[PDB]
Parts: sequence; structure tokens; C-alpha cells
Amino acid sequence: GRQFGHLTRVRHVITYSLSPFEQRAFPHYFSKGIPNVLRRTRACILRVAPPFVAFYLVYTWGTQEFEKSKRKNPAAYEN
Amino acid sequence: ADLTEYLSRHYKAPRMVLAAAGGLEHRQLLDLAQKHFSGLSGTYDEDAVPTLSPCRFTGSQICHREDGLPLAHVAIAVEGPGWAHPDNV
Repeated sequence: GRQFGHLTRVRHVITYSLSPFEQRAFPHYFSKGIPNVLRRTRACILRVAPPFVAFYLVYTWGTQEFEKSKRKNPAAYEN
Repeated sequence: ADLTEYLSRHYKAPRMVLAAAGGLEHRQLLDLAQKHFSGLSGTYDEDAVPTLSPCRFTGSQICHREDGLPLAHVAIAVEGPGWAHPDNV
């Protein structure tokens, strides 16, 4: 186990903070909120999204061919 | 110029108090005060209104971390009432 006071060494940093009863819990919730989640979404679409559409494409084509394999089967049997 | 202007701004009679304690007699003090201090507010200012605006208090916290010091100092306080409030006692 590790306690405060024995964690690590810190040089010259000041930290100002404020009482919760003195500030808002939702500063600019929407004003600053939305823009940021856009920003984080943007920042990550390209690594998260691609594999999922790949699965998405393989899922719809996969069931497609499953029905068209049997149902479509006949087809032609002419004599 | 910054100085002299603060001087004239603030070193005005109604804000000064000649005080003394010991082997004196009050009359002698008054005489002196009237002899060496007469003529300080021979000019009561037009619109210089040295009034103290009340000061907001803030439940807040400042931490100056420095693990190079051998011992820590902490100071915690709550808002007090001020000089004149009987609550002081």
C-alpha cells in the first residue's frame, strides 16, 4: 500500500483551487461542452469507426448471401 | 510622483492620531500638537473620498508545494467579523 506523504518528490508548483460552494457545478455546460465532444469525436473517429463499418459491411452482405443461397437456390431446374 | 500623491492623498489630519504614554500631561501634548501640527487639513479635499469598499472573502485554497523545505506551514482561516464586532471577545 502507498500513502500520501510517501508518494513522490515535487519541486516548485503552486495549485490554486476553489470551494465547491463558491463555484458552479456546470460552468458552461453546453457552451463549452458540445464543441469539446465534437473535438474528441473528431480526434478519434478514424481509429474507432473503420473496423466497425467493416464489420457492418460484412454483416449485411453475409446474411444477404445466406438467404440468396437457399431461397434463391431454385433458381433454375429445367427439364 | 507616485509617492507624494499617495502621501497627500492619505496623510490628512482626520486620519491621523497623535498618541503618547508616560510622564506627560495632556495639556502639554495638546499645545505641541497645535503648535507643530496646525495646518494639515487647512484644505478639506473636494472629491477625494478615501472610503474602504468591503472585501469579498473566498472559501479557497493555495498550495505551494516544495519538497525541498524540511517542514510545512499551513494556515487555515474562516471569515472573521472585523475590528468593531462585539463577537471578538
